[PDB]
Amino acid sequence: TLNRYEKIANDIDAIRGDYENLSDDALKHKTIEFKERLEKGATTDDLLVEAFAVVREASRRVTGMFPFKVQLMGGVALHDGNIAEMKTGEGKTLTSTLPVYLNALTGKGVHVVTVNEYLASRDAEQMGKIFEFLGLTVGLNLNSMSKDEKREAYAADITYSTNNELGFDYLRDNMVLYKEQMVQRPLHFAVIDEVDSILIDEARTPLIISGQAAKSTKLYVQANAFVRTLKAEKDYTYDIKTKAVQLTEEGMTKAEKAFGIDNLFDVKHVALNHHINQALKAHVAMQKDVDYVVEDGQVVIVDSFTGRLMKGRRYSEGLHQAIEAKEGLEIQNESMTLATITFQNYFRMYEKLAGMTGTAKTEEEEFRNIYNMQVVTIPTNRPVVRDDRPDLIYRTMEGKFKAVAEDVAQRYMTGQPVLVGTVAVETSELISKLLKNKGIPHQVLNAKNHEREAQIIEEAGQKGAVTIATNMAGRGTDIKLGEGVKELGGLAVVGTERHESRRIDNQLRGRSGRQGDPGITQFYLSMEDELMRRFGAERTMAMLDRFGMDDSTPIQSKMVSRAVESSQKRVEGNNFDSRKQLLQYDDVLRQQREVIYKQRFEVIDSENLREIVENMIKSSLERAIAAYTPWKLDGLVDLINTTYLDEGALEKSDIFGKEPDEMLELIMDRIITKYNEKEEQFGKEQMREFEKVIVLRAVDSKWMDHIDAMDQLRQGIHLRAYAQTNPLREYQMEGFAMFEHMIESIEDEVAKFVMKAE
Ligand SMILES: Nc1ncnc2c1ncn2[C@@H]1O[C@H](COP(=O)(O)OP(=O)(O)O)[C@@H](O)[C@H]1O
Ligand SMILES: [Mg+2]
Repeated sequence: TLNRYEKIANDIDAIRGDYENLSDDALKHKTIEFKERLEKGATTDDLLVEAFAVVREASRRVTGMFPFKVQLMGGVALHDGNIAEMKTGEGKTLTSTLPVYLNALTGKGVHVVTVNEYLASRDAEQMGKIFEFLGLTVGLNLNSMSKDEKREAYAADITYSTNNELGFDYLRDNMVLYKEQMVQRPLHFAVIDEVDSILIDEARTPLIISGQAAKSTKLYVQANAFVRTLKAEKDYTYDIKTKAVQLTEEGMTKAEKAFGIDNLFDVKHVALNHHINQALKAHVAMQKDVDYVVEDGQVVIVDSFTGRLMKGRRYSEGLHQAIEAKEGLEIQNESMTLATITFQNYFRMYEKLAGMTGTAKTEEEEFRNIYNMQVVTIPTNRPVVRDDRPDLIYRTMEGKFKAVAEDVAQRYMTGQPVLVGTVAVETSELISKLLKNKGIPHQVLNAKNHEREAQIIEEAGQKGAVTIATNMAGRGTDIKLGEGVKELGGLAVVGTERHESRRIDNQLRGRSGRQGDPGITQFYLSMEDELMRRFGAERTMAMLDRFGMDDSTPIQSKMVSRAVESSQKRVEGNNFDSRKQLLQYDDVLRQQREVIYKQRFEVIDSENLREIVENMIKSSLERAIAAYTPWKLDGLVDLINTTYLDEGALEKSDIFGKEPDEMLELIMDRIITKYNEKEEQFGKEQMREFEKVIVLRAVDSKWMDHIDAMDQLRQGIHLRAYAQTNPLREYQMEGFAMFEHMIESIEDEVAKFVMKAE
């Protein structure tokens, strides 16, 4: 009858007497024991049962908490590299402590990660005490800390950190000038609290490191000036199929003549082409004083309604600057990206991955597809008696909010604590105001000060408490019921709307009814709601409209509530399909980053840089030979003198009559002797430094240009097929060629500089 996780739970509960009656020292020793056993054969799995019991016993002694059996089940699923779905209040923090210890024994490190520094720091100091008791070191990585400090934190057996810091740290480690400046060790094991926020909602969120130089605007003015000379039908068309303004065949020929290009679509010209396309979208697609407006010397997006009158927001993909160039305004600069990674791409590098959260089931497929991780749903310790009521539907938001306030006021008069969840600050203010008019004391949490938020939330289950929380403000702080609150029905949770994703709704819902407590949840919606403007959602509302529904006769039916849930499943499914497709595109740059980072590390880790540099030189020399050896017009000889050697070093006299590979051996042998002489004049150690500064400069600067070009390639890929074949293959192929071209640039730059400078 009993399953794998239940069995192991019992195993650990059976041998509890074995650790129950040990002094602290004999108990702490178990850590040394386990280690001795590991290094001489035993696998981490072999020890799970005992190690878990040790932690289990140690927590009771330092915290007073003794992990429940469900917490033991969750612990196993985490060890297995899966996702433990454990409802809010099941004690995920203490639960994580089991697999973290086990997986830290081999001394390879474990990153424990959350959404903000308040939480990482709270959990570190609280769970740290258990680990330090077991003779383990615990580090805390924070944004305000120095390199040396970060290095120490990462050198601990266990490291707590935010996901942002881990990602930034990793990027900076790939920008260093010496190996020793790195702060991270290899990525061993990450256990991710709030795993759905981090691995799903932020899956594609890019972390970026910018340079301090301003991106040049030359291309913007060049493109703008070329576009002005264009003629309206001779040179361009609004393509119905692609929904865009494109150059005609004549326009491309004209652009190719105007600059010095053979083929405008060639990958080496992606930037030129894209700027031209934007300046073309800005000049004939964006009507001035219609699409946008100019305030002073700035440009503002109207937006339909405008709705956005003077928003501070701007158009993406260089479109904004293309308009500024058109409008003769100042081109507002943006710094260049030196390094980038998304969280999906970052966490995919760990040897092992695990995660825990209250809400993962609705994303089961997403975790499997993207991360190849199972969602293991762990039973609650106590039955869930919380009453989750079908949605209430109103005709107008005005009506909905009025009902929300009245609900809150009623529950307040009884003393029953109330938690109100909203999706936006403006809604929060709106509800708060309504409550002030009724004379109802309450607190507002606008997701700003995490530390203050947790203090308020700690108190939100006391008699007479009323708390308004915008977007899961104060997440990660359990809300306990005060004296006599059980008797009052527990925490009442009112949601003032539903998110596009049901998962986010469930997070709010789960804040009530913890550890078997009674409680009630109720969501409110209206015809005018944003979510209620969808395909299958709006139809239902349209009918209720015709039926004769009123703000004074809200609908509350199982059918309609299910219609809402189903419509959210459908939308989730669309989002998941888009995410799937975006991921495949992301993978092209992801793989290129891995190849170039490995090559860059090779450079700073290299015993002698000679071999790496020589190969670059030769590889580059071979391309010079081929370009002249399709009688042969050398040509090549003259070029060689100004690139790898000295004036008149090579000879016309050698011109020649030899097989090309023969020439390579001969010319490379001449290069090697010149190189040898340079090294002798520099001294070898000073030659290494010199080569290193050159190679890293070549790599760092061509990588930066490449990120910029790849981004432009992607933004405009829908114009490079050939619709409606799928552009993914076109992007992969062009991405591949552009990367090769980048590698070739790096090689040429290095070769020229070490040979010809200084
Ligand atoms: N085995 C246990 N015995 C008693 N209390 C526990 C146990 N495990 C966790 N708790 C407490 O229950 C509350 C829930 O903790 P937390 O880990 O934040 O829950 P969540 O799983 O929602 O993150 C905390 O106050 C924690 O100290
Ligand atoms: Mg937690």
